[PDB]
Amino acid sequence: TQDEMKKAAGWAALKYVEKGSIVGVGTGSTVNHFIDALGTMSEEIKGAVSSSVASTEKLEALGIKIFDCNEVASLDIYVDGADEINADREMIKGGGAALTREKIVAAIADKFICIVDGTKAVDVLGTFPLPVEVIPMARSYVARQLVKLGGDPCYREGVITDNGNVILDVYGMKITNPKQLEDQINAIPGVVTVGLFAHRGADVVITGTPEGAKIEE
Amino acid sequence: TQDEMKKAAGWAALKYVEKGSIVGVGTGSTVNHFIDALGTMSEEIKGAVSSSVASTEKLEALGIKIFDCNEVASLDIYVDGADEINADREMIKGGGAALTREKIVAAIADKFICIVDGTKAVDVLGTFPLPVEVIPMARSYVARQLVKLGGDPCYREGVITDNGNVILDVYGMKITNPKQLEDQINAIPGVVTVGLFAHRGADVVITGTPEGAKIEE
Ligand SMILES: O=C(CO)[C@H](O)[C@H](O)COP(=O)(O)O
Ligand SMILES: O=C(CO)[C@H](O)[C@H](O)COP(=O)(O)O
Repeated sequence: TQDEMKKAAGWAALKYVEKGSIVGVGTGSTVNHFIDALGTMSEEIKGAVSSSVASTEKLEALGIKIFDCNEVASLDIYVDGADEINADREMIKGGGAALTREKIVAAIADKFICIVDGTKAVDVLGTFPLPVEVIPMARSYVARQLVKLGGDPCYREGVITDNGNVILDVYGMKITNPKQLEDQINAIPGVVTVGLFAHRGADVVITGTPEGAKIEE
Repeated sequence: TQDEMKKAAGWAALKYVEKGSIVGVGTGSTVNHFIDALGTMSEEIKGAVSSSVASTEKLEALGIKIFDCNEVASLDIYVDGADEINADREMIKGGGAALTREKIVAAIADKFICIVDGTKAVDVLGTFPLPVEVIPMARSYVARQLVKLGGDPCYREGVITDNGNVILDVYGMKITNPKQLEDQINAIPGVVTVGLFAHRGADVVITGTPEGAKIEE
């Protein structure tokens, strides 16, 4: 879209931030704008948990206390973007962000508020390549296993995750049963995290639009 | 029980080694006797893939070439001990070994040869604590989910894995559906690897008995 639909979206999420709460925050241009609105009410927020280095440092600057996951038993909400989202509110995530961090913070939060522009909604997950984080000694193993499942895995070379794992971006899948494929990939030895958020998906999906931001609760 | 028994199981495994092959080798006292056996055949095999730092050293001193998992497309056999093993040949492993390492070599290998003394076979898995490797930031969350599954997770403090992950040793479970439980744990965000070898269990079980090795196939 334009930076303004993203921004319309990001600011519409501020309405789920209640007083005295600790806010799950994700990462991305759309969440950027959400962090901008969150700063306008820093005084009635206990603080935040972020799955992103950029967001954390931005929350800090704004004087928002940062929590770690092990300090909390739950989050009320986690606000975050998606790579793709289907009509069942299942998503591909982690293409351009810390996949493992996201999926953990999302797991701990009660409500997932997905904030997105017009380009993320799809009927069938998979045109956007699915990321899988992989123990490096297992990389060729996992790739073979992803092939068998009807993917074409491409090793994201020259980079690792903060933990030192590698990433395979899997192309060419027609992910008609995301919950199944999550299970299948999660069961391959050497898999760390898969970027299918199917068992746990979006709860509220906010889309940026020319005029304003449509909310699907 | 006795090392004589462990020794008996270890040497009994030599029989499964093909001239010219690259052998999957595991860890432990029983495995060391197998490494002894492999030695008497050094100049005749191609090399070994090891799941163990101590086993790697031992193979090297026999002049056996070390291959990494990324270097092979498969392994013929993987010979390894287990912490517990049921009548369905499903195993708890990783208790005092490189959990993730073992599960990956085990996945890549065609036949898993489990060498044990009399003390490893159990009726129901779970008296020995189930090791789960966990992303640090996920530890409390994953612990809370394992409790929901009927376990009492105990954080193995002072140590991390190679990967820099932590270990939860999970006591108190009656693991009467190992395939199911491995599915449930594998699907908790923040889990890296669980010490249930259930979907891929042992193909051959060698037990050292008071009356020689005994082979269950
Ligand atoms: O890569 C994904 C998560 O890793 C997301 O789609 C992205 O990080 C955030 O969305 P956007 O930049 O479109 O607002
Ligand atoms: O591969 C290791 C996993 O914990 C162990 O060494 C194996 O389970 C046990 O065999 P042994 O009783 O001789 O050590």
